[PDB]
This record gives sequence, C-alpha cells and structure tokens, in this order.
Amino acid sequence: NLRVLLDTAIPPSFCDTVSSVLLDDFNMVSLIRTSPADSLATIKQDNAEIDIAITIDEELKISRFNQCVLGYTKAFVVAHPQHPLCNASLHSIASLANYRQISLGSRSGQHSNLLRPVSDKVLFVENFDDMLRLVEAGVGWGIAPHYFVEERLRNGTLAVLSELYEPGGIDTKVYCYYNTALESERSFLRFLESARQRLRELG
Amino acid sequence: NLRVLLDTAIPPSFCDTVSSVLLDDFNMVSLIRTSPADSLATIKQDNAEIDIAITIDEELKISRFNQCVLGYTKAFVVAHPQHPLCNASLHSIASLANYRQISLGSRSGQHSNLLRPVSDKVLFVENFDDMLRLVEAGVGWGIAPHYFVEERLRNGTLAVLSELYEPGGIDTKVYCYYNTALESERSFLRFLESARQRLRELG
Ligand SMILES: CCCCCc1nc(Cn2cnc3ccc(Cl)cc3c2=O)cs1
Ligand SMILES: CCCCCc1nc(Cn2cnc3ccc(Cl)cc3c2=O)cs1
Repeated sequence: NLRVLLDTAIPPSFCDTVSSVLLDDFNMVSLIRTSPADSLATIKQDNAEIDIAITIDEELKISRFNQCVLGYTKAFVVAHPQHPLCNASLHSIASLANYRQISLGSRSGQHSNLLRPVSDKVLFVENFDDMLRLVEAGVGWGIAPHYFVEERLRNGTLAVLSELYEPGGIDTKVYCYYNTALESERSFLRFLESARQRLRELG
Repeated sequence: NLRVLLDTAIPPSFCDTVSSVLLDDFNMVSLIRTSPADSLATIKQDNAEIDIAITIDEELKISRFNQCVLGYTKAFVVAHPQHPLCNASLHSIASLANYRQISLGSRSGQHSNLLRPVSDKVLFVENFDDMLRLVEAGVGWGIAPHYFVEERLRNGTLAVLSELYEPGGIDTKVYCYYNTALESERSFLRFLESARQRLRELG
C-alpha cells in the first residue's frame, strides 16, 4: 500500500500523470488532496503514514523525508477586473500590501515564507474555490494556480496583476517529498523519471 | 547617478545586457559585484545608496525597496569526480548533509533559507573561485552557478551531483530589488522590459 499526498495547487494534468505511472509498479495507491498550507504539516504527523507528497510548499529538511523537483507550474495574482489595481501599474504592485488579500489558511495557524500572506488586510480561506468566489466579488485579490483561473481570465470574469512582477505568471517548483526508505527501491526511481519525462512533455 | 548591485551568481551575459540597456537612458551608471550572501545585506545599509540590486537571494519585503523577477539562471551541486558521492545515487543526495560542504560566507554571519548551508560539516568562503578551488581538491562539494562550472565539467575536472534532485540543474529566479522611488519613472520600466526581453532571447 502506497499513500500519495497532492496539493490542490498541483494541476489535475500532473495528478493524471503521477496516478497512471504508479499503477505500473504499485498494487494499492491512495491519492490524498490537501491545501498547499497543510501539505508538509500533514506528512510530519507520523500516524498519517504518507510515503510521497507532491506540493509547491518548501521546507529545507524534514524527519524521515527527502526533497526533489518533479517540475514547474504557474500561478497568477488575480482580482475583480473592476478592482482599484486593475491598471496593474508598478505602484499597484507595491500597494498589494495595502489591499485586502484572500490568502489560504493553515490548520496549524502557521505558514511557510512562500504561502504566508503579504498584506496586513488578510481574509483566510481553506481552498482556491473559496478564494476566487471572494475575488470575483472584488472583496480582495489572491494568488491562485493557472489551471484554476485559465477559464475565468478568457471569460473576463477575472483580471491579472502579476505581469510586471513576473511576466508569463509566477513560476513555482513542484517538489516531491518521499519517505527516505524509497531512495534505494527502483519502483520509485522509475516513477520519478517517468513522471518528470511526461510532465516535461506537457511543458 | 544610478548605482546597480550584481551578484557574482548573475551570469556575465546578464551583466552585459543590464549595463548596455541602462546607458540608453542613464548618464552615470555604477556597477557593483557582491557575494549573493552580502547582496541584500548591502542595500539595507542606507549610506550604500544602492538604487537597483540584481541577486538570486530572496527576502519577502525590505524598507524602501520593491521586488520583481528579471529571469532564471542555473546552478549545479559539484564535487571532485573522485568524490565518494560521484555515483550521484539517490542515497548520496540525502548523504550530502553528512559530507563537507564549501558554502559562501556572510559578512553579517547570517544566511537566508536559500543560501544557508545544508550539511553540519561546512567550510565558508567569500566567492565561487575559492569554493571551486577547494571542491577541485575534493575537500568537499558546493553549489555554484552554471557559467562558473561549464568550463570544468566538459574538461572533466569537476562532476555534478544535482541531476536526481533537479534534472537540467537547479533553476534559480534572478530578482530585481529596485528603490521604491523608481516605480513611477519610465526610465526604469524601459530597462525592465528591455533587459527581460533580451534575457528571454538568451534562454
Ligand atoms: C507581486 C505579487 C506576487 C508576490 C507574492 C508571491 N507569492 C508567491 C508564493 N506563492 C503563493 N501562493 C501560491 C499559490 C499557488 C501557486 Cl501555484 C503558487 C503560489 C506561490 O508561489 C510567490 S510571489
Ligand atoms: C540536493 C542538493 C541541492 C540542495 C541545495 C540547494 N540549494 C539551493 C539554494 N541555492 C544555493 N546556492 C546557490 C548558488 C548559486 C546559484 Cl546560481 C543558485 C544557488 C541556489 O539556488 C537550492 S537547492
């Protein structure tokens, strides 16, 4: 039995590749969705017995676990098109720390440097659906994955703020935290190259 | 008079692009090399009167300054080809925390999460030249820029350890920390697009 954790931030394409590739070697394979804010929090509970975690969140070294880079995914800072910062000027990028941010909440109450909110006006949510509902209502701005907002951006229901910060959207390493045990086992090495080599063909 | 700080980690190609593009708008332009470990440390000294810093190092928010992404550069974990971890196995990646690392030193004694050493056996240096001299002598392993080790890798004087962690080498955002003042001035906006658009054509 293999237990795999996936961030809600991890595109559903990546999830399709991971899941497929594992069934070639593994007989029981349990997939588990988690807020990016609860990913590492979860694997560090020993009882939760997670073997692999695919998450965007970064923490240097963890008990029992090793890190590596599966690939890259995009993220945009999004607001209601009528949002004051809609012009997305270079002063507006500094003024994001002034305006209400709709940030992801941590069950642990604690955030990493990456996922910690930037502004003092913060309204926490559990998932990106809740985030974008509030952002569509112009209640604030938020940082969400590409696949979650591709739909709404073309439909014009949402606008981007991030282009002057990082043109093309904010590149984000998808990390693979694997139980130290698996490093020797070639079952995992197959999965890693295979998943990487497929995720590379998406890119 | 414009004062620009550049990391020793910033490729000399990037430096050629930055410097060129600035002279199109600016009449005095002072270029200043710094260890990645001393980049942010420097700009936060108010007397140093830095206007722009191009560095790989990351710190969320700084007094007087705004952040943005100029582009991406590569970095490899390198050792003497005869180094015990030469096989670069997945257990060897975990065992880097056991072996002597030749890390960059901070004049402030403090490191960011990014540039803080990983192993307990650490031998600090001021620059990548010192790092790679010691690494060629097999004294330890180190993390250095692509352009610094491209020469030695082909010549076989050095070996790579990083490929299982991140195939292709370790992607690293080149940040542009600019004095908040410049956000309005179109002189800077020209430079940013121009530098990005040229650094993109290198990629
Ligand atoms: C100028 C506005 C951008 C600064 C603020 C940033 N935030 C980050 C970290 N961050 C956070 N939330 C995410 C959610 C989803 C995804 Cl896919 C990525 C991320 C992410 O990178 C970087 S850059
Ligand atoms: C498995 C070995 C890799 C883990 C250890 C890492 N270290 C980092 C931060 N880091 C540090 N030193 C640099 C020097 C030069 C350049 Cl161009 C980049 C960097 C860098 O990213 C990431 S990954």
